[PDB]
Amino acid sequence: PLVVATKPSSEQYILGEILSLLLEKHHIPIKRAFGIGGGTMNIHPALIRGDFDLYVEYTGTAWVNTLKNPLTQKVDFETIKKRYEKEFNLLWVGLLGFNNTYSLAISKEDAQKYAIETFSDLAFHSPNFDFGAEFDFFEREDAFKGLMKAYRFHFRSLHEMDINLRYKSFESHKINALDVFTTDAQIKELDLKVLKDDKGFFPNYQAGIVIRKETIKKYPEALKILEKLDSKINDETMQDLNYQVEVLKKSPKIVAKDFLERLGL
Ligand SMILES: C[N+](C)(C)[C@@H](Cc1c[nH]c(=S)[nH]1)C(=O)O
Repeated sequence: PLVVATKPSSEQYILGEILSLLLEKHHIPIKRAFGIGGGTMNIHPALIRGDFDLYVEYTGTAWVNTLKNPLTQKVDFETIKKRYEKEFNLLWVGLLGFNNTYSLAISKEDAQKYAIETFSDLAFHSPNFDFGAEFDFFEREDAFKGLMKAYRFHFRSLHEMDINLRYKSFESHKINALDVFTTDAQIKELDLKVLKDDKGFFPNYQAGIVIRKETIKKYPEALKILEKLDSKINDETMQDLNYQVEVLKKSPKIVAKDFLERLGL
């Protein structure tokens, strides 16, 4: 059977269940390998070697982490696809239609207190903030290392935690500034102030299905099926599905089932 992997986020579970249910509807055998610790850093090699068959990746993450390209070049999907096929024998099916990129968030009270609107504002007052993020945020060149080269933050403290504990650390006041994702249900849930990336540091993170070319060779129907999801999930749809899971307490499975029904797939 085809093994569908995801990163350990609610959004990735929704996408994984959408892929798994869609393939199961076409009688393709599926095994779920959800919430792989470390995300891409462990998904990418397992995909290359064949432990996994497909997952949903973001363009800018492949651009920096796997393709070894500099952030001085604009992320280019056609380049990503060509190099993935030539060097990795991997196929980007397409783009789902939405872009979940990095941002920075603080409490709205702190934003008003310190006149913080932009990333540079946060850096300017950073000695008054305890910043927290997931482990990989301090390792990827497109995350904290680049933010430090571009903005030179001097946070009072740094806290590394499991990716699913960040907002909880913010709620407990262990940290009072953190990295967020633009489609996170918790941005609205906690009424956070998301800062403006005034130097345009973070690239494009459009979500798309990455699948082994061997799997498409064995199952052309899987490619034909998965292309029906192309451009069917814009930013608002991803944000609402995540809201349905994290706020309305629906399971990722039920959210994916309802979405596929809505699409008529
Ligand atoms: C989707 N995203 C915002 C572009 C990040 C999120 C993420 C990074 N690492 C893990 S784990 N999750 C990514 O996958 O690079």
